[PDB]
Amino acid sequence: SSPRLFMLSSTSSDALRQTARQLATWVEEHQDCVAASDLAYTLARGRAHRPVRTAVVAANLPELVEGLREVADGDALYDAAVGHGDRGPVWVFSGQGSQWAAMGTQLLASEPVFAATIAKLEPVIAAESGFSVTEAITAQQTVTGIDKVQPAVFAVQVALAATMEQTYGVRPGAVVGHSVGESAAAVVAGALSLEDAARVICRRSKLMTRIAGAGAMGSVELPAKQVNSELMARGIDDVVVSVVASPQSTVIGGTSDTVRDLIARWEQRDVMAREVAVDVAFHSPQVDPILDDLAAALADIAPMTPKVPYYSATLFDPREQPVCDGAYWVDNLRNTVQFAAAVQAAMEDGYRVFAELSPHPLLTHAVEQTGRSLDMSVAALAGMRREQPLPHGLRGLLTELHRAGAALDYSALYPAGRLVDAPLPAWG
Repeated sequence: SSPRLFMLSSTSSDALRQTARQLATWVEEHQDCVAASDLAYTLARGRAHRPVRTAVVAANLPELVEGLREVADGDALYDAAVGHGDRGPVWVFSGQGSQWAAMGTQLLASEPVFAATIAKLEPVIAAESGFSVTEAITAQQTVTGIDKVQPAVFAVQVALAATMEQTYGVRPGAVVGHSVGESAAAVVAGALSLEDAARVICRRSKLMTRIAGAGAMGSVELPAKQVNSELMARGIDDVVVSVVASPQSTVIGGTSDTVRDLIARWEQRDVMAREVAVDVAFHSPQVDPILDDLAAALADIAPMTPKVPYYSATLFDPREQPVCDGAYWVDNLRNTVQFAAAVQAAMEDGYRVFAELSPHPLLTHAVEQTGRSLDMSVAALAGMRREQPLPHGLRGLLTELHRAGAALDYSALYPAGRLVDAPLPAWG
């Protein structure tokens, strides 16, 4: 008598409501004869999912009739799936800045695979960085200090991915990382072992404590070519383009005073500009002092050939396969994050469903902007949000991935049951 996920789909919002009404009448008439588990199994594994999808959560059949009649009697607009169930989702791993107080507490309790992944990482992060990652992600106050934030966010990122694959049967179609997000992207793509990637993130963030407070970063709603023309024109040498987020968005990095002055100036011209909370100006010459030490610390990291398509934001061709050695991690920290090019390559290759596996979404609008420039209908989802209750763990993200059209293994969530005589809607 536990709550179950009942999938419902059709060809339009009106047809989906007619389908909901038809199913509610059937469930109402046969509730004494049908097991909720069999009906959920039948709707997920015995039905071809149509473009306009939804799902009703219910613990009993009369609760499902109420949920279905709520859908049927409503006037909601149901967006159609953008993926065709042929490719898995593209996991997007953002950099730092997404952290929030006790971000890992609900998932440690509700998702056993999240807890088992944090358990694997716990001794590695303790040996490398000298702290408990479990205390960090469950503390009443947000994790602070670059040496604590980077391993804590990486741990949430990889534990989210492992949960999605092991518990929900969502194998990624591809991965895309943004700045330090590439550490989790490399584990998930099989370019690094979980332990080696933790060593990479721990060693890089310890060295970065030496350059804490060296600069600032800022977002601007201008294309990078335009931003660079403005910096050269103004004779600015202490600030550079650090991230190329989208065709219409750029992140600059450099000295604190000049970055703040550039944001204030863009605001005064009615150009949307924001300071990004970061003490270190990453992907700029501010990180130069640390790079020789980083290369030496990562000399014994053993890279592997990625098993999943990996779209690099470090390399000058995103389609190129990374050799995730110490040189790669030095270039990842110093080079401009070509995130827009990586997302563009994945979209050109046919990927339409993107899901950000991070404590809070930092790149969902960047993904949408790239899609819009390509005239593509894409979905940019968020794995979790700051202070969002997750009572049924990541089951909601599984629902949003299904609604969007991502390819997944329905046998992970609906392993067994009997196919029932539920209605089959003819044209649509």
